Amino acid sequence: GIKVGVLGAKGRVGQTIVAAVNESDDLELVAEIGVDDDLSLLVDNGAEVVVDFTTPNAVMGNLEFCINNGISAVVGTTGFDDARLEQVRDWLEGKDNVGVLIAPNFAISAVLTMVFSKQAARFFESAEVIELHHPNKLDAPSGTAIHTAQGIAAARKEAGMDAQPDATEQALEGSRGASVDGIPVHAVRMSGMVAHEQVIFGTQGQTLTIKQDSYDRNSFAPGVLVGVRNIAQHPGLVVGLEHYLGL
Amino acid sequence: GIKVGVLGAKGRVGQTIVAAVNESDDLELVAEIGVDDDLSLLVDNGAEVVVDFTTPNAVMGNLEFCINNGISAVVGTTGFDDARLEQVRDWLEGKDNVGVLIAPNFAISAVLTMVFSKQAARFFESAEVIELHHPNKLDAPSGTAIHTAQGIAAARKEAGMDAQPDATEQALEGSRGASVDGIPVHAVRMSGMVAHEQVIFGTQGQTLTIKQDSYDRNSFAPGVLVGVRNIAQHPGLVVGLEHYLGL
Amino acid sequence: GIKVGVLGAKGRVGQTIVAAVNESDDLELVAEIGVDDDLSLLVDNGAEVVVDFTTPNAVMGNLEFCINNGISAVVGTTGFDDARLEQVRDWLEGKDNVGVLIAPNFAISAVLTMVFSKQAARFFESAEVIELHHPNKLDAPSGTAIHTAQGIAAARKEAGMDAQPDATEQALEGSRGASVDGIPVHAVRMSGMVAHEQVIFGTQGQTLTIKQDSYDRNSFAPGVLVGVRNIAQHPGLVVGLEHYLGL
Amino acid sequence: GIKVGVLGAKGRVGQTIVAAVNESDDLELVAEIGVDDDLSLLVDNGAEVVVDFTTPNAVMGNLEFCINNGISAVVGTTGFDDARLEQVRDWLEGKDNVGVLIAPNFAISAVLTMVFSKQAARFFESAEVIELHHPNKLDAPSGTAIHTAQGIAAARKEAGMDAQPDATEQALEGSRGASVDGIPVHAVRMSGMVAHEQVIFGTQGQTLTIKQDSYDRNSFAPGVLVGVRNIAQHPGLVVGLEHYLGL
Ligand SMILES: NC(=O)c1ccc[n+]([C@@H]2O[C@H](COP(=O)([O-])OP(=O)(O)OC[C@H]3O[C@@H](n4cnc5c(N)ncnc54)[C@H](OP(=O)(O)O)[C@@H]3O)[C@@H](O)[C@H]2O)c1
Ligand SMILES: NC(=O)c1ccc[n+]([C@@H]2O[C@H](COP(=O)([O-])OP(=O)(O)OC[C@H]3O[C@@H](n4cnc5c(N)ncnc54)[C@H](OP(=O)(O)O)[C@@H]3O)[C@@H](O)[C@H]2O)c1
Ligand SMILES: NC(=O)c1ccc[n+]([C@@H]2O[C@H](COP(=O)([O-])OP(=O)(O)OC[C@H]3O[C@@H](n4cnc5c(N)ncnc54)[C@H](OP(=O)(O)O)[C@@H]3O)[C@@H](O)[C@H]2O)c1
Ligand SMILES: NC(=O)c1ccc[n+]([C@@H]2O[C@H](COP(=O)([O-])OP(=O)(O)OC[C@H]3O[C@@H](n4cnc5c(N)ncnc54)[C@H](OP(=O)(O)O)[C@@H]3O)[C@@H](O)[C@H]2O)c1
Repeated sequence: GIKVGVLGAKGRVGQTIVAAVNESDDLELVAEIGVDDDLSLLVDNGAEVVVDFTTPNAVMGNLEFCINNGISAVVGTTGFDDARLEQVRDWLEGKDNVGVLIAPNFAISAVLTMVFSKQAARFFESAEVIELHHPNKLDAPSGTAIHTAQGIAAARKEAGMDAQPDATEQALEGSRGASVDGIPVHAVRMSGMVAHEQVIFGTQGQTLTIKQDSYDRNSFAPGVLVGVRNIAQHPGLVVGLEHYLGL
Repeated sequence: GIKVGVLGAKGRVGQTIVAAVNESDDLELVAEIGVDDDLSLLVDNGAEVVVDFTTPNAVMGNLEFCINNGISAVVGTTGFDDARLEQVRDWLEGKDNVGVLIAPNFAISAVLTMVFSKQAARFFESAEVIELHHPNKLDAPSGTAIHTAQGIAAARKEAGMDAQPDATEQALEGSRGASVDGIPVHAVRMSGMVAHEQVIFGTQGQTLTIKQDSYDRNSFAPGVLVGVRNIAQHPGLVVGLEHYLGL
Repeated sequence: GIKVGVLGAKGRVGQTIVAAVNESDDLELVAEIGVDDDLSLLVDNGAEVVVDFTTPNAVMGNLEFCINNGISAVVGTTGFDDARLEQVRDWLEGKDNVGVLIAPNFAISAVLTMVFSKQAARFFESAEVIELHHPNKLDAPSGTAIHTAQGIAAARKEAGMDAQPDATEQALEGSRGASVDGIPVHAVRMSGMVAHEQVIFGTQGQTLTIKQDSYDRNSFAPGVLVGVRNIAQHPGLVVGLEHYLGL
Repeated sequence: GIKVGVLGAKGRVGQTIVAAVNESDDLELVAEIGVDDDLSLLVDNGAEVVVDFTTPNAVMGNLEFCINNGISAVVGTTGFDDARLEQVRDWLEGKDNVGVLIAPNFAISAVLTMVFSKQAARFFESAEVIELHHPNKLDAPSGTAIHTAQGIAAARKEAGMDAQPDATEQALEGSRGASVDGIPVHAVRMSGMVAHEQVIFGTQGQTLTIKQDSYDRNSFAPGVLVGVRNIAQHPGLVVGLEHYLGL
């Protein structure tokens, strides 16, 4: 008895959420809204939480409906700049029984990787990020690797640390990665692979590495279920799955 | 200007602490007590924190001296059962300017590995620990791997989770590791290696792995310096380096 | 202009071979035989090599047809005990223009892993095999890990080596893996994973590890194309993809 | 009863060879020549193989002596350009009982890594090299990583392969490594680490990785003992430890 609706129920990601919800013991799928269905269906079937993987063009309207009918929302749809977040916050004002989670990344293991990398960064002199993807990826490095590096660098700055140890004299071009706020980032492009990351931290005598591996590109359901299960404790707007992790 | 003394200054680990202290910018080595030197030296030279890597036979006396002369202490020496911890706590009663840290493990990367493994364990169905050591190691699995497994299992229990997914019918003896509170633990014994650990967590579509690697057996100084630097914020007795990590 | 037929063209594996053949520049798909089609189609369309992923019940008949019409064959279908191999060898007697490759494993990376593990084993004192699979796998350890261990052990015996270094006193049950001809084998069962193997070899100061990773269970086409491309240099029966690798 | 002399017996590497020889069962240390000892000692004590880790200034004289007294030689000393190799070959002419091995790298695991990388390269579309070292290393990438990349690229060219798959549009500077004959090479500089390499190969559905790890910088003895043990089967000059591996 969490009654759950899914917007974008027939999309690439939405299907996996319908499946996940059907497998669970505690969640009941009361509505599957695709592009042509009225949202009033969520009201009728008494949805309490909704999960949204739709489009940037649809999501603000739908979200406004949900919030205005008292339904909490777990939103994976992208496109949320500051102005849009300010819009969601404005709608939520004075509504203590409604929560919204906007998570630009729902891959629970990518998220824990960023969280743990930030916590570790205080304690090690050296930090590098290696990212590996299928060779059709256009952008290098990946957005996740850029974010991870920026998080480490902000952690290091907050702890007042030095920039890092390195005796390299005239490294060849490219050998030392892309420098992102002082953190080397290396991007590997490899047939057979999907999406992977390694953060390697180093200090006297030892290292710590945090590795993230996706064996396929449609594994958002564990993160989304963390959202659905916990949103009743997070009234108002929360941005980022990390804030639901209880860390 | 943290004036620091080292007890066991000539021992295997103590030397590395003397070195580390000498390299630093903020810590001044005012005393190096070996087995035949009076501890009053710490009083004379105005030691404020002491670091102890001595023996279980020496440490209680020395610690009692330090605490009774108002010197805080960072203790790596082993042998601290409950009764001994109760003794240290009794001595510290009503002494708001004295801190003691007793850390059964000062390898900052082993410690962060246990901490992060506990935090991650809520979120993944599968969890296994692989530990790898030089082949002269007597005990298998390692104490660190046992502790890590017990921490994961306590985390899982606290989150009310199931025991883990596995369709294995009549696994061969030994193939699935040693079960430690329900967590498989595999011990590899390998020439060339030192001490290494991997915690692998798994859920739909993805994994997270935390790897610890020691490239040699005398890398306790980063953890100990975390102790020395922070003990002024931890009056009383703290047991475990994790509690100094600000997590 | 290698004209290629595929038997089992509509099966799980056969489809991937049809696809691969269609993508190539040098191979022309002249026939796709499923269960209800006459094999004479291969003769009509002038097939020169055939690829077989069918069933153990079909394969001997089909293969006999191919060989008797002078068509060479790359066979992935399983079920080939000694008596069946002796049957294939008997049919091939005195037929210098016909080749058959029977490969119990067509995953080019699993095969190179076994080959390289055998070659390395002479030179290292320590050798262990770690295998990791999705947690629905029934058998532990995997057949590939068993074969890999047996290959290492045969290599070691051939080089007259000792059994391996290890100071372990009363290891806990299961901690040291399943012993397979003296090689420890550890099986990890992990949500998110597919099929992976690591062979770790160790000696003074160093290790060598060979890792195999499958990101999905339908990646036999690279190996099969090695077969199709090279079978014209391997008249007669060859068993095992390794013998086509030019090593 | 292989009587063995060591030139440079008191040097960093020579000591480890003296140790190794003393531990063995089959080799007898009959001479330890340092800088001030006559080489005639090798003749007196009936040395049959000599191991040389000295200096580029000493080695040609010493080697000429050894060869002219019929003693075979396993030479790790560096400095051997073509002209010097031509000199060694000239001295060895018509001397069927004398062998010399000049090995620019004696780390058995680095060598097997290059050998296996060359053999694998025919079969995979994607190939990258990641190298990791202590952060005092001056040069990036490492010489071993450069050599490994050049070997892969020569293998690929010999097999007539394409250059590699990659959809990357305007990668950031440095993100894709240093291109070495078309093979990406990434150099990581990390406190705690020693010297490590990974060659990652990729094709549809799968990868193969070969990892080399040194846990300390003085692990040449296994390779050198391969030399000493086998040199009696390699009369004349051989350059490179790989040629002694029986591959
Ligand atoms: N971690 C993350 O946060 C994460 C991960 C993956 C994807 N995403 C984002 O999630 C969104 C969906 O991605 P996807 O890969 O699932 O795309 P998709 O397969 O295109 O699915 C979008 C679905 O929403 C439906 N839709 C459009 N307007 C709608 C409306 N008003 N009400 C209900 N359904 C509507 C679509 O139907 P029509 O075809 O008729 O429009 C389609 O089934 C994208 O913005 C993507 O960027 C986020
Ligand atoms: N992570 C950890 O918390 C961690 C890590 C490593 C080691 N340890 C522990 O730390 C302790 C030391 O280990 P180690 O490897 O450094 O051993 P060690 O090399 O034997 O050093 C012990 C040193 O303490 C000296 N000593 C003995 N009694 C003393 C006294 N009353 N005052 C001052 N010095 C005294 C010894 O001198 P003498 O030879 O005259 O006795 C020796 O130099 C051990 O208990 C070990 O178990 C803990
Ligand atoms: N590395 C390896 O060597 C490797 C890897 C994977 C699989 N295999 C083996 O390859 C075989 C096929 O596996 P799979 O997963 O592709 O199984 P599958 O999906 O069942 O495919 C078998 C196909 O063969 C067809 N078939 C049956 N009899 C036939 C005939 N006389 N002529 C032509 N087609 C016929 C089947 O049609 P019907 O449904 O009408 O029978 C079906 O399309 C199995 O033996 C499996 O063990 C080997
Ligand atoms: N894989 C490889 O092939 C590999 C690996 C490591 C090192 N190396 C090379 O091996 C060589 C030695 O390196 P290392 O680190 O051992 O250097 P090292 O510690 O300087 O040792 C050189 C030794 O040779 C002695 N020596 C000099 N001239 C001699 C002579 N005529 N006869 C006998 N001994 C003599 C030196 O004594 P003095 O101090 O009096 O000169 C010293 O003990 C270097 O060229 C290094 O580049 C190669």
